[PDB]
Amino acid sequence: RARSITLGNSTITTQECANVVVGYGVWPDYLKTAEDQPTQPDVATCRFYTLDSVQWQKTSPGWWWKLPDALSNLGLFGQNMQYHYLGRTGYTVHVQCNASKFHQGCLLVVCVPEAEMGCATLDNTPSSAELLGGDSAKEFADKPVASGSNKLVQRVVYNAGMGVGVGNLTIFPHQWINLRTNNSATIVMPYTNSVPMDNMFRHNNVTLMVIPFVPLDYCPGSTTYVPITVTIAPMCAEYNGLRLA
Amino acid sequence: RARSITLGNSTITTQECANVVVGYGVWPDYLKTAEDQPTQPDVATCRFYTLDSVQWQKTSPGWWWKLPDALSNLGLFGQNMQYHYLGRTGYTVHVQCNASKFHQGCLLVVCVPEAEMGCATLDNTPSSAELLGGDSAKEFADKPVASGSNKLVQRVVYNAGMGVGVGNLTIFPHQWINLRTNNSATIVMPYTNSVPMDNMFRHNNVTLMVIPFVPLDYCPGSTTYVPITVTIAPMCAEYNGLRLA
Amino acid sequence: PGSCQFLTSDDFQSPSAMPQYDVTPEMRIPGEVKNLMEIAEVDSVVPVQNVGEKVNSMEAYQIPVRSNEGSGTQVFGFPLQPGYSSVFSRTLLGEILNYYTHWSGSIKLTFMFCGSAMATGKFLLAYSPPGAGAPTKRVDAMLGTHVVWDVGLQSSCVLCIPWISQTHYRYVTSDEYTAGGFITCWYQTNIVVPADAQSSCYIMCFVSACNDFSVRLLKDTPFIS
Amino acid sequence: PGSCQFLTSDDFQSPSAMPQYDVTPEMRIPGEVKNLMEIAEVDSVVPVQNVGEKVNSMEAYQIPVRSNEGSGTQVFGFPLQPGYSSVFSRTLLGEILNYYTHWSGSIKLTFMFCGSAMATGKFLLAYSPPGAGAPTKRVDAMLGTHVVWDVGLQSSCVLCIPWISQTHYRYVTSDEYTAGGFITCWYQTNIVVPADAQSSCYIMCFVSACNDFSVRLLKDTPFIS
Amino acid sequence: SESTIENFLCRSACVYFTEYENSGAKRYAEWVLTPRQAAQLRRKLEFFTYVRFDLELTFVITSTQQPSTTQNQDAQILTHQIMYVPPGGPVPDKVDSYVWQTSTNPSVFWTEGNAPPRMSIPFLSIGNAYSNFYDGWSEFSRNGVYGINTLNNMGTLYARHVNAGSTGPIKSTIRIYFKPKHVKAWIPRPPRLCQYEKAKNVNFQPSGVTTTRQSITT
Repeated sequence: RARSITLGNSTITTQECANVVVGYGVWPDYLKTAEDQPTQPDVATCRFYTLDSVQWQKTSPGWWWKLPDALSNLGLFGQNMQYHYLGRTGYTVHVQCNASKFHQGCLLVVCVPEAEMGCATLDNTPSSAELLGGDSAKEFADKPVASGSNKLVQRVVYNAGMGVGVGNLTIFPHQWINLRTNNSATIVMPYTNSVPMDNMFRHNNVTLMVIPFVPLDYCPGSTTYVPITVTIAPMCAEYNGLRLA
Repeated sequence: RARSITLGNSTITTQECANVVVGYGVWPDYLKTAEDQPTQPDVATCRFYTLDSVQWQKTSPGWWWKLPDALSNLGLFGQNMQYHYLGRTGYTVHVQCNASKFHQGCLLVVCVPEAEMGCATLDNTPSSAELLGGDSAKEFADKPVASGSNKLVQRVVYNAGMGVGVGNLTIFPHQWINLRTNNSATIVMPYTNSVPMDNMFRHNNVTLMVIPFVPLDYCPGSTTYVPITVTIAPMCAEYNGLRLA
Repeated sequence: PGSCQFLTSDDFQSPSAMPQYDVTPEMRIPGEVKNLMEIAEVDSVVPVQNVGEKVNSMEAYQIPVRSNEGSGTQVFGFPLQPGYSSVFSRTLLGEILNYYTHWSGSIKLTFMFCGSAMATGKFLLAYSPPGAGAPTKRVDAMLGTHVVWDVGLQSSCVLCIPWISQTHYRYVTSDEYTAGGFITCWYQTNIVVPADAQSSCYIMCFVSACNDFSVRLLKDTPFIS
Repeated sequence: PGSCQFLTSDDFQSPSAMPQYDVTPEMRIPGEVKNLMEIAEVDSVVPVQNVGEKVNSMEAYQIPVRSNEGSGTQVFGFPLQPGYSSVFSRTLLGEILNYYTHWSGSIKLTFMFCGSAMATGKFLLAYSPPGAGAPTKRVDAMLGTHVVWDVGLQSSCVLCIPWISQTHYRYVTSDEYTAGGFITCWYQTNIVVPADAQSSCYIMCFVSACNDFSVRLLKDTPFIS
Repeated sequence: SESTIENFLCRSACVYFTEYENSGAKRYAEWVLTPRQAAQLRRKLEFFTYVRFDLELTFVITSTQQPSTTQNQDAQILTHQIMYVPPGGPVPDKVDSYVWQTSTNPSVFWTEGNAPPRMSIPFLSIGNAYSNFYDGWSEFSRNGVYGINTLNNMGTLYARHVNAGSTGPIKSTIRIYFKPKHVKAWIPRPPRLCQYEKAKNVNFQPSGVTTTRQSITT
């Protein structure tokens, strides 16, 4: 049997058992300086924003979506980021994947905080175009990016673009997806940052990475892809007060 | 969901429902003549001994494993049989068979006591080589064994080599395996013999027969065999005391 | 004797360069590390297939399983020393253990069969005691501390190997360690798949730590050049 | 380590050069300063018209208001950073704030219309939030945090702008600060005067501080050459 | 017990070595406080995202007599001045500048032949924690460089010779030791794996996952 979770206008279908993964044992609650720093909360912003689906094929390295940037163009969240300046928010990823019993694979859904990416050329830093992809996921690469006089972000799948071992990414809140057992993944991310409030257009709070460790395999005749689908809901988001004390 | 049963070093996976078949309503308990006949029990001997798997194909008559002889070469049981002389033991067969939903067949797992086999030539008796197979199962035959001047054990599948109707073997502790319902069979055999203790190298206590009544059938493309797997655990085994009263 | 000398490892009180300056109070940031042991208790994917160009790719982690030609053949095998060993020296556990000169404890190993929902087989995970050598055949492996793992019922099998300790000083690289055990996998049964289902499937391994783990005499990391 | 060294910022006890000498007892002199914050809470006239030779005169402080040609035209405007800003860097508030590297708090602004007792008009004082740019027209200003100030009824209007903090390190001089708000004045209505009464009138501004003001990391003053 | 962050990130590490003279073009030293230059300490610090700590600086100043031909020498005792410029403070453009006298830069005078000079710097962030990793731009405009928050500014460190001791040339070397204190760390992250290239960025060259072996059954 399935379930339905209605947040505002949106409604989404989920399994009775969802095994939610709270980020660091902390639920994204509100903020606990009077007139000097007034703050105003926004509620309607909370709702289920469904991003474009991505086709998972046999030759598919991986994907990455910056959580503040991805919704920077959709509904109130896209608007509020343009109007208010300082804002703090928490998230609830809902990576769902549908494939038959005759498909086989494995995916790692990991929420990485402060994922500072590397650059092909050691001398310079990556351009925001090759770093930020709006209304569309950014893909990894199998072979290393050719270095030269360019600002291409390093995108090899094994180094993960942060220059670490991709087998150790488990340290961060994560969840595996075995196409023979688990079919979805839920991760609740609290607000992780040095400051109580930060500018949302100049700093990405969390990064969502989905990398297939085991390649998708199927027999000739089955559907030749698997449509991974991501749903993001901003949680307990508050912004600065534009009033006058 | 599955289960795990740890006997000594060994660990085996079984279904939550196993429908165990206790042999004759009796659990293989210990023995209930002072100094004249001292007896010493052995415990570590008890553990799960996994025998070699056998491939079940469309043209496969059946198999047979002598329970004392099969373990005569494996671990402590093989050793104890060489050191001590008299010994009494009970068994716990764990015939497991794994095949998909697109396979069809039926097997009879029967524990026969004092299975005295026949001989092709009426004048003589079968040789121990053609009768006892160690570290390897012995197979039945479709057509009758040609009689002559030989010691070949009669191995026709229908007569069962004991010269009876193979449909009446049910009288003994048994269990069926329908590839569409049951996937395993557990049979606990108590110690059945005229004497309290017997020599283990000169007398087989129980015989394990696995005969497929319905032939394995599959469509072109599925795996062309089914790996039957047998696990034997000696239970409540005791041997003579080698001390001096 | 022992005064007016600068010792790098000393704990004394120092005169503050800038006094009368109010430091910012602390706030609640999620996920505060108290000890390094907690990090070493997160399961990390283990590159079992670090063979040739497999390391410079993503297939190093996945272990290939083939139904054909595996009546009783070995699937994989590696010694049981975390730090100093090609298969475990780069995991989280191994990276924490490459900082200390003396470490003892227990290791947890998790295997996850990643194949179709319609594939069934059996495997024979065996643990060789430290002094004993790796098993030659499937029988030798069975006559020991094995675990028959059925992938139809359970999709994941967990082990808890004890008697794991430092085997050498400084840093050494060696296959078949004398004072360390070996974990090997054998094909008890072959992979049985129906029609229109891939029979080639892969496994994955995750190494963790346990409550009974000690680490002493911190030193320099050998991975820095 | 850390002894037999002279550190400029240290608090130790010193041997008195002249002991056995009775210092004169203290008396009650009026107006004892306890903290520098009290000084920063006295309203100071703000030179809004620091345009050209206006600074080298007395007309820098006064803001000129003309009834003619002001249907909806802007009267004045300036960013909201006290220290480091031409309009506020020289007031009492700005002079205290140019000693500290980190300061946050709220600012009070008072406007006093200095004209005849027979002149009536309206003004539209608007506050732009930090990120938002200064309003282009009177409508844009109205659709925000405005205060319609009628000079017939009230002769003085007071504001209390919050979210005021340090925007840069060291010292910078820049018009239109990115992380600071803008205060602008628009002519809602024109100045209506009877016969035999001047229609050209002036305004004045006074900047103060508030109870919620912090100042840390004292440094050198940049006005000394 | 030895794995607590207080016992893992509190080791006196040498993070800078230079030399200044009483004569010639080189006359003073400077070093912007930054902990990313020594890779042995950088790799340990990069196990966590946000770390909050205090600094204990120890300076080892040793002077050697430079080879020369100046006759009739008789040196006096050398006195050094180490001026620590706090964030947002004036910095000297030359040795005999008027910035060495400013009162808000806590300089320490030390006379040759005693216990080494040492001063402690408190948490200097205007925020609540230093950020080892930053996933943003320094400025809202495109001009701002990527991954360089202006909130991890620990200041700068200038050293010089208060007086020229003798008439001959003398070269003095200064070694700086970094000892973090009261260390709190949040959000642990995976180790480097790759080698370091620069001190300003996380740029790297793609490398293998681990070292190879003969076979999977070996």
